[PDB]
Amino acid sequence: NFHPLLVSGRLRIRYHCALILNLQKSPFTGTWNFTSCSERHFVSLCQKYVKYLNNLYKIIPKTLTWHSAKRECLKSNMQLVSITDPYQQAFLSVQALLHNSSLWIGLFSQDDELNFGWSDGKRLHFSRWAETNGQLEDCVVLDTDGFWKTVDCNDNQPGAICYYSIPFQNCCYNFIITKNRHMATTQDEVHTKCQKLNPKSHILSIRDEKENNFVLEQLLYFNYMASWVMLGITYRNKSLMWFDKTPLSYTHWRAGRPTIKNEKFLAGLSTDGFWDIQTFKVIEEAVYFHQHSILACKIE
Amino acid sequence: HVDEIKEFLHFLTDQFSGQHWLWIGLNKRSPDLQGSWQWSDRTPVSTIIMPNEFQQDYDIRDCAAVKVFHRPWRRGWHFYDDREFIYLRPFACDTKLELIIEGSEYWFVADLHLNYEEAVLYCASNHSFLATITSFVGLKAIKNKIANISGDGQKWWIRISEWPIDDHECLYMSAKTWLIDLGKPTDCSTKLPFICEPFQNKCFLKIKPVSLTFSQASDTCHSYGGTLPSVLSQIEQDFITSLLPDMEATLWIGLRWTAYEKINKWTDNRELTYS
Repeated sequence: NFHPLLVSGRLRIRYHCALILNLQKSPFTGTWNFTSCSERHFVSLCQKYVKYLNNLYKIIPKTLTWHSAKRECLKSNMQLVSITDPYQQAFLSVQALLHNSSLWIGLFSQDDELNFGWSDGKRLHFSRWAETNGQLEDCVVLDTDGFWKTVDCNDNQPGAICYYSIPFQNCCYNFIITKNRHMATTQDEVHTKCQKLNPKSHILSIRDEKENNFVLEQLLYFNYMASWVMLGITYRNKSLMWFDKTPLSYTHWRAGRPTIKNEKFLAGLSTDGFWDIQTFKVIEEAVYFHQHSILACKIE
Repeated sequence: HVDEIKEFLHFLTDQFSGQHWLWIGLNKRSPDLQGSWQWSDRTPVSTIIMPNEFQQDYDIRDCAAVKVFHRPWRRGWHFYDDREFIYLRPFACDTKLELIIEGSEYWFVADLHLNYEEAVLYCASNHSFLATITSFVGLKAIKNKIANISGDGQKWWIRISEWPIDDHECLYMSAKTWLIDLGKPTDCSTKLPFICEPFQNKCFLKIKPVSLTFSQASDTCHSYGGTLPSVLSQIEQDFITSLLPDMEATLWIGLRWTAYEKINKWTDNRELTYS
């Protein structure tokens, strides 16, 4: 369970010890970090051979449809499951595994499974979808693997559960949703790519401190398949700089001193703002580079 | 040595046609050289490469440079000149890097079409790496083996050079008319097969006592002509102790070796007779 955003995986050419990190109710709670383990940390779980987190849950083992289970357990003033927190998702999944079945979860869409939404009326802050080529209908279920399988819920599951409880700072960004296949010479084309759109348009450069939080809050809007963030740091003049002829002021390095001499690398933005650099040996990480990623370049 | 600067001049006169004074790695900027010559990174000067010319402001212009010509034969006869150091020109740099006849065995991959990145990731190992050709006879042998293995239509990811490149430019070669595609790279994101592999006979110099780390102290006196002090006899230790008075208590004797191991050669090509 190593999410490829905080660990550099490549041809590896002072001990190392790992740990589990929590980010105060984050959509990626449970990440695995690695550091030197000479320091002092905490240990809580040790492995040997219904109310929950200010919420209430009720499970019924009846085999009924979605509308039918809603009308069934709604008589007791209860609303179907709507996952909005990682701990709630983990508890629902462990309860489903203890019940040994895939139970109902409650939501509905409006326009051809394009705008999904819970029945509570809260802004989307959590996304744990399973696959991209599975969105055949406009409903979802929880599987054994703990993901969100997009299916039709006009069927009979062995049970149900229901619960009770852009211009910004003198710059304009843009998002491109197309399909591309160019996998060569990715260091002398982005400038002329954004310059053809409109004059006075350069690649995204960070000259402030509130733009990071702004783009972070703007990211989790269409993140059904988007999980990584790209940056404009590449091989420039035998160093790790931007594309334009300008020096760097805000360092975006993880730790130590990187010495990447390759023509390109992966400068990634974390979930909370951890500066991350990943040296790549295969080019099979470009999905995720130009098709459904952030290709925003400022105008000023 | 002088062979290195002659090779650099050959490389700068063969690939380049015009004549212009880019720069040469000769510097007499600091006044503390006391007439000698300095350097910047692990380069003890031992050859005569800088002449002397009288000038009204000879002590101001302190960046030496020679001239490269449009002729293929330039054996030291270069125009010497001296300029200042307040210029501003974009980067042009260098960094320290610290059975087929005439070659080792070459592993040719077949029925497995991978790109350049997948090739350099899969075929390379602790002893394996991208096999580069350094000789023309080896290149002819590679061409014959390619023509006898697959044919003239296939393309192979080959690294072309005249010296073995170190791992510490997506070139390809075809069996037919390799003379035109020697240095013409294309988009290497295609699946194709590939191949994969004073004292007696001893003088001393002293410098400013400015302190610095040992990783950087290996290039403090190496700027001048000489190496770090290596004790070979007790007379050398007596000389060191006799020159110690005007120095501090600490001194960089200058030898590096990993812990829990042995010391080897004193990093200056000197055997151990005693310690």
